[PDB]
Amino acid sequence: SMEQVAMELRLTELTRLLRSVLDQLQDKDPARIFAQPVSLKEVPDYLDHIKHPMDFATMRKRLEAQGYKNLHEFEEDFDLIIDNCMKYNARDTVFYRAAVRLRDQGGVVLRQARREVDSIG
Repeated sequence: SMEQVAMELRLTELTRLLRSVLDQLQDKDPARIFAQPVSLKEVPDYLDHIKHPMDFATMRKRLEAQGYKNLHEFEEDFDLIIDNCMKYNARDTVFYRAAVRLRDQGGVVLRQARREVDSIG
């Protein structure tokens, strides 16, 4: 149907906007602390602590399969990145501090993205 195509074009355009949001968020992580999944070889107990691991590469795989239906879903995954880190790592660690900084900086980007998704439909 023509409606299914129009829907798919909106999904595609949202994917376009989310890809740019993702690139901007990731730039707020120049150390690359959040680039890849936490290694279960190197942190063998990780899943006893963290039930839903997340990282920028796993987000990007989902993104490219057009797996985010709305901004809310994408923000849920960004928030897991930050929130998982702030639970597993103590306040006085480079990891925790990197998450705080990503959260604070990411907020700006996400605030305008919500306006753009509402604005462009």
